Amino acid sequence: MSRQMWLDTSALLEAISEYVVRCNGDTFSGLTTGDFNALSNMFTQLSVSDPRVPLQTMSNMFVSFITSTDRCGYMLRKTWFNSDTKPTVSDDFITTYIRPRLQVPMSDTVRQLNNLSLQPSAKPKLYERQNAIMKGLDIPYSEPIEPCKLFRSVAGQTGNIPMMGILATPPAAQQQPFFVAERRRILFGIRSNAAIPAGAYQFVVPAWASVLSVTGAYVYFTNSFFGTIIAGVTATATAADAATTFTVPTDANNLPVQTDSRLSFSLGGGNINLELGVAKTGFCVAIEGEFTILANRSQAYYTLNSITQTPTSIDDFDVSDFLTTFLSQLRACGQYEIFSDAMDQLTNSLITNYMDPPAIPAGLAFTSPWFRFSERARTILALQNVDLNIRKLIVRHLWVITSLIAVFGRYYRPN
Amino acid sequence: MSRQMWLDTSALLEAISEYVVRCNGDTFSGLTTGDFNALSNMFTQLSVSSAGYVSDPRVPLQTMSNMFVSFITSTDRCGYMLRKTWFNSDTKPTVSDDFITTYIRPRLQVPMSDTVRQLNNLSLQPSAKPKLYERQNAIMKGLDIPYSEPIEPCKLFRSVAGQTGNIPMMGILATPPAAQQQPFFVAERRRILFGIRSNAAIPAGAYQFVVPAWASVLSVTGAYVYFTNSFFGTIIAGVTATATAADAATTFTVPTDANNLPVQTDSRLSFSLGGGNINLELGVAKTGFCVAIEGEFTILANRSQAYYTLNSITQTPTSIDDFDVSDFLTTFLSQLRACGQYEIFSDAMDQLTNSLITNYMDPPAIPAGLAFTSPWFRFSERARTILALQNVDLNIRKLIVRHLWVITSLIAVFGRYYRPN
Amino acid sequence: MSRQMWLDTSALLEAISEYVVRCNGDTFSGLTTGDFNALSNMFTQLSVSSAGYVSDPRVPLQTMSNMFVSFITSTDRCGYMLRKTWFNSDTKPTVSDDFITTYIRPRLQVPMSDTVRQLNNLSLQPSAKPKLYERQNAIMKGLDIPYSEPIEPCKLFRSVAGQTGNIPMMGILATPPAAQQQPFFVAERRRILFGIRSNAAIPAGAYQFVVPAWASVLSVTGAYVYFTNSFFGTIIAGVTATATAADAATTFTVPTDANNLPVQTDSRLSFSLGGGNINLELGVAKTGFCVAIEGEFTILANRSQAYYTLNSITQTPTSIDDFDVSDFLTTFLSQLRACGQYEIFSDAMDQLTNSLITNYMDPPAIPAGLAFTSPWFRFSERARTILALQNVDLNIRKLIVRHLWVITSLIAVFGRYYRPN
Amino acid sequence: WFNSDTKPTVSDDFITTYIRPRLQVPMSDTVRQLNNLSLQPSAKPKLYERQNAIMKGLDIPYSEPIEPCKLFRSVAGQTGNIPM
Amino acid sequence: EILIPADQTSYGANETRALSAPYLFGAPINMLAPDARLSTYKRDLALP
Amino acid sequence: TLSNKLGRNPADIFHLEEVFKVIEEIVSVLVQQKIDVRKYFTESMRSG
Amino acid sequence: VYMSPLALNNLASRLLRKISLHLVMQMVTAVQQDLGEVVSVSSNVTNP
Repeated sequence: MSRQMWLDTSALLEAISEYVVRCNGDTFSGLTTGDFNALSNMFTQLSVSDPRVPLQTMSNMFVSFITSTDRCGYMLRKTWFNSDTKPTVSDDFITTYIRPRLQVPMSDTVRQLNNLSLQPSAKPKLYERQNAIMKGLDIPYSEPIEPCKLFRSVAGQTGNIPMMGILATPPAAQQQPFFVAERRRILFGIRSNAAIPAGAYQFVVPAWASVLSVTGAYVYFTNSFFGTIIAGVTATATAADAATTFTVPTDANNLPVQTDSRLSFSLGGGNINLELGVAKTGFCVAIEGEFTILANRSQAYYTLNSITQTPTSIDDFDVSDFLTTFLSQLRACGQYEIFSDAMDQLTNSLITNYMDPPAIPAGLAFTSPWFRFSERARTILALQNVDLNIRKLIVRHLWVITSLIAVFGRYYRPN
Repeated sequence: MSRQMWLDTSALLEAISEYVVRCNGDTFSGLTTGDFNALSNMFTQLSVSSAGYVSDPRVPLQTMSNMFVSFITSTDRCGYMLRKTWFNSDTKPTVSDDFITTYIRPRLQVPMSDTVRQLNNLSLQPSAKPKLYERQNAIMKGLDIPYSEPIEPCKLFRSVAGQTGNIPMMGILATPPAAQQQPFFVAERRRILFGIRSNAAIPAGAYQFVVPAWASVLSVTGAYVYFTNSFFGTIIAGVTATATAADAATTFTVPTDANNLPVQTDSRLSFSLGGGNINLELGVAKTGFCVAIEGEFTILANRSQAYYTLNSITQTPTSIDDFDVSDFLTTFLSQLRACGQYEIFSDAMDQLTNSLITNYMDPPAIPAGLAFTSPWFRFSERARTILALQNVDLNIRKLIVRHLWVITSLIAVFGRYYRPN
Repeated sequence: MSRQMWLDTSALLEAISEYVVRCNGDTFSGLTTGDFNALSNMFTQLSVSSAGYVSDPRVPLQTMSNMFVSFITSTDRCGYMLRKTWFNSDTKPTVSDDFITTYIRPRLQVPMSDTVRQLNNLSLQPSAKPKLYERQNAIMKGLDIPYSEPIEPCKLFRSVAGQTGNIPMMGILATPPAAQQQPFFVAERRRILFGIRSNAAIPAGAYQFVVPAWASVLSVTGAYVYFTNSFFGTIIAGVTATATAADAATTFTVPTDANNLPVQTDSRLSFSLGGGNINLELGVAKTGFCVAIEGEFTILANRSQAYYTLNSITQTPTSIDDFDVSDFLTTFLSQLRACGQYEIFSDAMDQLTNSLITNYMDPPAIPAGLAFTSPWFRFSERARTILALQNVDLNIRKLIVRHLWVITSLIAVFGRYYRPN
Repeated sequence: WFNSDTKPTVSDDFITTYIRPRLQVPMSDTVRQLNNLSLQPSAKPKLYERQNAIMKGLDIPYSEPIEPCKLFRSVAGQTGNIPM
Repeated sequence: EILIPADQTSYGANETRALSAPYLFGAPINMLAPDARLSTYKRDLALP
Repeated sequence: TLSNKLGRNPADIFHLEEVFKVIEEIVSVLVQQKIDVRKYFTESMRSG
Repeated sequence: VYMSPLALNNLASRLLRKISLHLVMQMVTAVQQDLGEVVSVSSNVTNP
């Protein structure tokens, strides 16, 4: 029912997993490990000689629900995502498993108190993402992320990974500023077949990267991008060369380049002022460190408000990493095909309720399956005849439904 | 006793380790943490043959290790463990030996413990760097590893007819080419990559890559697939990374996904290398190319048995990893050096290794030409050697390796608290 | 009070964090979790005032940060913590301050806490990213760090007679060579690099390498050693990665192991760079070569003291990391900016770091040439500066860096829940 | 009625008198599963089995034989079996 | 002004300043002015 | 002290009464007088 | 059992005979005097 209710339960299910991982090989005969005692109590909080059974039954009852428009339709409606409003639907899967689970207000005052903790989870639960993408809640200040995910398309650059083939082609004349991103580092620079004078150059931080923040960073010169050679740039020096530094609105001091120093600075300024101390026949600066999302600004990323161009490049909020299991089970009992056809309607029908009048918009053909979300997200964000905003929601919304599947379906086994 | 009994106990020692870590700096006075109670309860269960309650672990833990070292040092005692039977069956043997009777005995709860193990392969976020237990079970009973557990493909590499090595190929991939050479399928830590290198352009068309036996069990999620010229930070020659915004899109296909998979796109892909062959449609001609798949790799469901049982191994010689034992030995080694026993211990393992190998081939005699290049703890290299004996049929060589591994693992677990003085 | 009293409380707050992370999204209606139980009890231990169940743990956690900032700013109050003796002896100071009274006192159970701690260094899988508490202890009391905790080589780096830096040595490694230069030793995040660059081919034979002071602490397991030409992604010129199936084997040996270690091979190795030197034997002459060791890096037993004490430092000025403090400050900073105090804080800190250095040099005055090139939270740089003062001798410099660090961390921990209003 | 197990609010002499839960749960199902795995299943199965197949999309016994010509459906090339 | 919120008294009633001001020196019940005249002497003897 | 030499809180293992009985016996020897821990912690002044 | 009123009654009659509860309570008079005051001191007019 309530979107909240679905989230709470998702969380509980996610918790059941967490603890099952905690109990693997820690289930001895003479003890009852605090973890197992909790796991036992969660299993029970769902409806027990075999936990596989109830868990299975739950997944099974789920697939047959999410797989039928007539039942789960209410979830695909526009309102479900928008409000915490009571659903009119009366289906027993919902009544059986979906209902409030989290203590309150405590459960919240904790996740709040969290954001400020020193060492947040490296690999967050879907719950947290779900909350951001849906209610626009804050992510932990100290949570690391690979910047290349944060990437969206902008004015000058069409994409990120595609620029690779270009940065590998010798230049014709001094080109324009490039700003790419990897898994563990941010790259920016200016290529040219002819030396660039020494002086001051101004770089503008793309709307997407303008959220990053780095700590423990080694900022130096390089000619590599994803393990691919960046031609038209040469990182070379001499113990003599004058000092090359840069500055950001954020910090009033000069930050060195090519130094064995751990730097802390944020790209929240919107621009990066570089001071090249020596002329270079093509230069590319690299920022390698720990990237977090600036406090209070994770919104942009998850609201898809990070997007301005059409079409655009987009990631899947890591969802693809959670489907792995559910898929494996689908392949195990031949449902892989069946489920996909059913999902296609789920998606088709879902888009429908978003545009008035209620009809699949013209020119809509998916080039990928339901679980390659990163792609389907694009295709949907590529419809020209559809308003842009409602286009973003369709992705946001479609994401949650997908995440939900990734969580609830895991124990599926019909036979 | 039972191979199971050892595993069980090992699992417990590992649990103890885990909880010692959990409790570190979380032991505040006036507060009995649930974690600390569990840690405490485990200690008790360790010295269960001599106590019903434990004050401080410093001692029994030490004692256990000391005795253990004194055990796998003497062939006379731990001999029963080096026989072909101990690795095959769960027959409760009878051994009159203080260490075995006092510490090695049933620890896991059956069947509830197994149930949880299964429910785990299905979990959303399994441990990224799992315990030795899991590995021990895989390598010995050939059980399944979690579906979502990430792995570094390069470890999975084994030798196949085409290319003999993985890292060795780095040297050739760097040497400019003469003709349009055979396709190469090599792998790194965080990404797998293949392609064809030539000195003359390749006709933009349709090319088929056969996926090597070792990699035919991989699966990726959150993967970017791009064109590249490096391999472990080493430049590859006979490959173009050049491309234009005008170029015709290049895509590949897999026998699993009926849809085409884009290349040089910002889309995070999900596909599986199981099923057969990768069909790559090069949209624009290129003078040598290298496709790279960089993402999260996991072994496919029910296929881990290939890796951990040594079924990936098709020919001899072959290069193989060590299942990471070396990353665990660290501690026990550092403790051996701390009291200069590192010397004697080696001479003992050598004796063990030999005595073990012996028991596998009939008639009972060290094979001819058995020369070890590395010490007991450089397993990787020693397994290669065992696997390279042409006079012993394959299946037996594998067993030698699998069996020797378990014992090595056990040592890495049980010895850690060694301090004789 | 006692330096120990501060650490103990930090560890508590740092523990409260841990459990807050554990309880996030695991707080259900009818459940009682050992984790939440721990947490709610710890919430109690903060305030000497009251012990009732905390309905809103935000309140006291805030009151505490606020009280702390208000304390750490006024030099009249937190002055005693800037004395030479506070970082040295465990002598309870005769100071009366509202903060210290309400929040600082011994909290770790003794002796148990230490027992657990040591038992931990021997644990199999220690935390891959340690709490601050661990460093606090190593940097201040010189305690041991877990025998198998990983570490990124480059952090470990320090300046040596031969080469000035690490990161900067990159640009030079790029420029083709004039003629056969002197050996280089650089370190990345996940791998160590050494070799000799030349424009002219250098003969096949034995070559001796002196491992640096900062890297003689390292030890690796699960390692692949090969010939590459990249450093941090940048191309190294004056080195070749070429080779052929015919080339003779290229082995290297270390004093700690009496066996040859193969290079450019698929086998995973483990060896100790604490032997003092590497002996490489090129099987075939190469026009400039560069060997790479990529594996799991760990700091040898009883040697982490060199890194955390700043004893690995021999030159001046020197390249010095920050022991990762930067990574913990993040939260506090973002919370400062939130209420507009990022400014006013930097000024109170500069007074702190200054007034601190003062007490360190007899006679009692600021040194000449104290040119702070960066703000209080870019520690890595401020350290280089303190360590570059020719006035004060090395020791006093080092001591100041350490003392500064501890204070820095202490803030990174206590500030976080700061909200003035 | 075909898509869900929702107890209908309908009072009709028939339904009341004859239509009522009659199978022992969960035993019935486990016996059924245990069956698909058995050696010689019924060659001419009950409608029940088919009902559960067509309606709930449940499995049929692994060793149950069938005449392939029934399995036949139309595909691109051939629009029929007997017709050919 | 509320000196003590009712929920913090065993007698469930707010403690306003107006409920203190008319009595004695007119200081709030929680901050009554103490007679520290013999303070130093007590402290030495080690009395409370 | 009792809990230190024991390793945990006596109450985690024994009935509070049994623990108190020990504390009583001890404390009483330190002050020469049958002391009763119980009475100090009553519900109110009226209920024992 | 549920087919016959006699049978059911007999079984119930028996099942209940075994319950044996023993609770521990404070002195009534004490509680009623304490709560008593709490009311009197805070009520403005005879509280029912």
